[PDB]
Amino acid sequence: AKGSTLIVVPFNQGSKQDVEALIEFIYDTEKNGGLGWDLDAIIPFAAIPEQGIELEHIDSKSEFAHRIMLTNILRMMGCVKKQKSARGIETRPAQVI
Amino acid sequence: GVATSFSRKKARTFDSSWNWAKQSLLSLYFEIIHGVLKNVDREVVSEAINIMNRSNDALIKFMEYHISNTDETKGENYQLVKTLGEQLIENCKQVLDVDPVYKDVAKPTGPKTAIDKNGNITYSEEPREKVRKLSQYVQEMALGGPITKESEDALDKDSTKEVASLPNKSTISKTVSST
Amino acid sequence: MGEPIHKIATRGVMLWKEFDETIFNLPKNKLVPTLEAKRDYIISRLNADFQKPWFATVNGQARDLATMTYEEVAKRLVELMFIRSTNSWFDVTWRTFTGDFLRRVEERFTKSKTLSLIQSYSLLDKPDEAIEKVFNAYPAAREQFLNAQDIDHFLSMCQNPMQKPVPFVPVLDRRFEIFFKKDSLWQSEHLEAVVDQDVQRTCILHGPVAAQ
Amino acid sequence: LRAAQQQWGNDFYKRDPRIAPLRGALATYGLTIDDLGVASFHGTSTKANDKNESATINEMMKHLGRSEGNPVIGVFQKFLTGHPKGAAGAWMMNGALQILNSGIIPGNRNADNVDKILEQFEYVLYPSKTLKTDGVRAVSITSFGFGQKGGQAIVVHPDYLYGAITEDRYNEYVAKVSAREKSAYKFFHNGMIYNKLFVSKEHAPYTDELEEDVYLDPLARVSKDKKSGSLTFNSKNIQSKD
Amino acid sequence: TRGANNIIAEGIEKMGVRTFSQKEMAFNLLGLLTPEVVELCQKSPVMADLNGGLQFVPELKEFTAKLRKELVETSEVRKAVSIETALEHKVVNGNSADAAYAQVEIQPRANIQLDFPELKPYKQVKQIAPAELEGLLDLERVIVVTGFAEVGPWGSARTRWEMEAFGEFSLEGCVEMAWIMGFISYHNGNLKGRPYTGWVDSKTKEPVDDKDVKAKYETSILEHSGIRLIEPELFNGYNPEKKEMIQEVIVEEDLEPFEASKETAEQFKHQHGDKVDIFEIPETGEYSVKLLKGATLYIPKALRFDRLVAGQIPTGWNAKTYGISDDIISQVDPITLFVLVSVVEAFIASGITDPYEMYKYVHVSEVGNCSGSGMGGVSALRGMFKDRFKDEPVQNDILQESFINTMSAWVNMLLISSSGPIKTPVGACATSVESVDIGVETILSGKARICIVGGYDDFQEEGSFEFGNMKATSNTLEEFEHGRTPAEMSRPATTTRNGFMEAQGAGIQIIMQADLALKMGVPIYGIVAMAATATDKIGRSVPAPGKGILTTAREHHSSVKYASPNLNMKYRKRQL
Repeated sequence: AKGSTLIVVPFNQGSKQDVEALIEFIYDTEKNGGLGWDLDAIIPFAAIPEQGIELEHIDSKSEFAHRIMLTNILRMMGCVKKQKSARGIETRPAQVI
Repeated sequence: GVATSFSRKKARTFDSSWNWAKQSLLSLYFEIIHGVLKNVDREVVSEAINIMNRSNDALIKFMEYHISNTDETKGENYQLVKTLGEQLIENCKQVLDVDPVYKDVAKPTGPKTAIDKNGNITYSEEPREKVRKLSQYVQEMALGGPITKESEDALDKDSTKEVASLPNKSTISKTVSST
Repeated sequence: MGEPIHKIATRGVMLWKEFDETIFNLPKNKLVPTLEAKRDYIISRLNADFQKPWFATVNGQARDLATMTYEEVAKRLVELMFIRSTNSWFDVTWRTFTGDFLRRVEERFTKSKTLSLIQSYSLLDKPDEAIEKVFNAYPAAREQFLNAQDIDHFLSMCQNPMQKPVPFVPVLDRRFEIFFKKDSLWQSEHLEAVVDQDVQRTCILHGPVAAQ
Repeated sequence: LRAAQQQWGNDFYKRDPRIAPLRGALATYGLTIDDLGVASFHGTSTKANDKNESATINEMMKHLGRSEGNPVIGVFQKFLTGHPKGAAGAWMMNGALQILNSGIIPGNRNADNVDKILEQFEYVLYPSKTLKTDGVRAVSITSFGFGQKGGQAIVVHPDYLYGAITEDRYNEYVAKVSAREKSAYKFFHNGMIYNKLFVSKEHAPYTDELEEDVYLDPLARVSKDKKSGSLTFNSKNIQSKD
Repeated sequence: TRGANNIIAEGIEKMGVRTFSQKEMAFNLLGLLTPEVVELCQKSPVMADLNGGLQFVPELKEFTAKLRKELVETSEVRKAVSIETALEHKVVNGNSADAAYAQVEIQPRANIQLDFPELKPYKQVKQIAPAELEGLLDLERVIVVTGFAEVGPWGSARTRWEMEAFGEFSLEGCVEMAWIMGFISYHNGNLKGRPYTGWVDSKTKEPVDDKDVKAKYETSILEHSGIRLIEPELFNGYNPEKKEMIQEVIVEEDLEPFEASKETAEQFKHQHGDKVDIFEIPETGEYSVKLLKGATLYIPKALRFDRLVAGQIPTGWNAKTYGISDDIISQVDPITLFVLVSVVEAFIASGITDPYEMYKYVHVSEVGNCSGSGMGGVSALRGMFKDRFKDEPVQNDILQESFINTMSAWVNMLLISSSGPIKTPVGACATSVESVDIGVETILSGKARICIVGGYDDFQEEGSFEFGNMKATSNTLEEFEHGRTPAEMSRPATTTRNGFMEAQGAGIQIIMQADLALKMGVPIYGIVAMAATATDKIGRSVPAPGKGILTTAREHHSSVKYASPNLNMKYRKRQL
């Protein structure tokens, strides 16, 4: 619709450096090479499928999947809180679905 | 798995809706003339919603010119595109400064598993008999079921009439939370 | 094989005799240039006098396979290989030839994989109805000349040795003599299956002295 | 008669400052500026070219009073082929002819996001997908080479020609074309499978004895030679009364 | 939510639970971004249950396992019982009862059309032009396009158009590309005992059916067509990763002497003066050549060049496939072969198989060639500037092959044999549109009645490099940094466009007077209504594109209160 923009980026949610770089990108000013945005909502639906992996079979894939689906979701929230705090934003909270 | 993918340079921006509005209209205009989209299709109402959510003065002149220069005597499909188009132009003027709206008019489907004589398992999304609209979907969601018990539109008949109704904000007499 | 034969001097045999003197006695490197030179004369003689006419003839007018439509080709197969008098195909292999050709018409003019309209060549025992059916499903094949690939297929089917030799000459090339001369004896006993039922097209073996 | 038809039919505007060469060209066949539906753009994917060419077409249409809300549909065929330089406009012309004869208008499938600057040009639309229209009456081809070479050609749907001839002449033509088409398909498929579409001519249609006699008679025409079946100049049809 | 366990969704619903489509579930989640839920979330955390009452089905895993078992078991039984009842029937009633039920499939073969223009019935076509048009036009001054062709990165005009309009090949388009690229060849004779008529793999000589061509070659076809990484084998081993230059050094230490003929020796001597020493070896009569201290010497070195992608004619394309003989191929610049093929394919698209047929209707002085090039035979130019310098074997007559007018010359000397005009424009990227302006004016002047028009250009190393230094072309290393694949590096009118993509090939149209086209009964693909060129203005940038061509729309508007009676076709017909 009118006023709508879509930005597509490559992104491994499994990587800490990509999580920090992406939120830094969104929040950096256009001069510094960012979008100079300020998120109103985050919807972290990234997942990798795990079929047939019971307790005895938990290994590398599972520990990795767990990093995408919990640890880096907390890091992504953390980064948004650090960027908002840095620019002194106390009245525009980002809804996390 | 922890190998970086993100770089600022690979970011692809999409913001040229002013252009895409005019191509969306033209595609609709011709899909109706070539009788790919009929007056009974929900795909016509979905495209109207998407054209109205990109309404500006450029797009209105575009639609005016195309519809006003349609020769309706060239067949039924030309009369149809003219009738709809005239409506769609009126909707687009009433919403020129309104905010664009997420509004789905897709037919709510439900699951159907069939096993034939030979025993081939076929899954299909069939239409739900009671729910043919998202308003009805919310009613059905609000009523729940026995298990959860603890102790007028013109869709699928005349898409031009349903288009006419799009910019009208339906006032709610009594809310679905009371039911 | 170049063996003398006594035949009744019909128009067909007199042609055969003439071609033995002028065309079939030439060396192989001068055969092809001579067939190009005399092409029109050869065709006019075949269509008038001989038992095996020039296949590519539409309503009396000499063509080539390459200047015939797929409709023209199927109707000319039926005209030459199917006997109106007995309402039957003079030979089953001739029907199988004509069916193989109509399946190739379907292949060439169909856009997607489909079911053949000629399911069994038993359907060809009313050939006019079967031709209408194929050329109504694929009406382009009424107006398009043969693909060059389908000419080569048609000539390949004419050389098939598990079928009765075709009752026509489809092309003028090095193999003209084999096309002209093979399977030349039966026509005298089956005049119904010859262009006008005309005995004068046919070879009839007979002795000069026993003729008295 | 021809000069009368040139003065009134073809060249009625060559000395009329009130008619644009572009307007006249269409008006010849009773088409208006609004009937120029597609513009094959040079569209090289450079910053300078793509704004310049949009600006130019836009200013042309604005001056000739093209109806508001009737943009020309941009076609940018070089998203698929790239820029072959010399050959650029020939490819565009081939696609313009394919557009007129199909009504299909190809989209720039690499038009991810149309530059915001181009929004200002109201008389140009930049589709990203293929439109099957009900018919394109005319196409503009524009080029912009190195060394200030600008060019434009208009191509008009061929069915506006047959309005200018009688039914008898048309029907005679349609018959001749149907025959010619059939022979062409024959020639084409034969040439394809035997790798002989290209056949170099060993000899000119005249012998070196007739070369000067043919050059000097403007009514000399080749005939199908009886012996060879090849088209040649016969010495009888050179400076002949008939 | 339903996209595996879709098949039990209906079984779960039968318990009075709700399963959602993705569209319903997105609708539910977008409800959590509405203003009311947002202001709710800002007060205390919000927990939305969008579960559809599934939390009330007791022991859900076993319940869903039961549903899956009683569906798979039911299907599997019915399959096994159907297979045994089919086998029983076949045993008891034999294979002849199952012979009259079987049916024959027709697999399509590629029927490549020449896509002539459809001619309507005279009543339909008389309804689009104004009624006054009859007898108003002079058809000797109406230029029609009667045939066209190209050689380009997507093959012919037929294939290019399939890929441009539909983004994918039909069976006819796929076979045509497979023939062009030399993946398949026709065969008519004995093929491993059996006689065969049809396509064969060009390498294995195994039969290929038309239906099987897409599954077998479409990947290879799409990978080796259009805009793609430069293929060194197509460009005399040119690799833009390794671009060979030579640096000039002064020798410090005297080189090991080397053998050389006598002529090569006094050539070395003539160049270097005292800085070389040549001494006959009395035995054999060769000469020991010793470069001394201070002698100039050239050492090769490679540069990594940043343009790696081009629009190249499909890998496989060979002029032999179209019938051009080896003697012509060895004689001429590669560009000329694109022209020769485009000219015959343009003549076939016009329905003119024998070009001499034109001489049944027009004099030999009435067939023009108005086609041109930006740079002409740039491979011959490499030959005479670089390969001659490096004392490599080069044909003596390479110069004639370089000239832009040489492509037209070969067309006349191999196909047309006209004595008509010859007007070879050079217009860089506007050469084809200038060729149509020249061809139109040539015909309207009376000097010709048929003109071949069009343009052609080759892609070679030196032009690639020089377009890169002008910064005209896209830097391929930048495009890779932006995640762009080759296919998506030409993006006109886009916000991120950053230079053009070099390509090679030809394109030809046959234009002629409408009055001759009707007489000859050739197809008519369009009317050339106008063709015009324009320079721009004072300036110091030769690459700068300008608004000169705006002049085609020049028009006085000082006094426009009343319509000019000229524009009215009734008036003009009344005067005629």
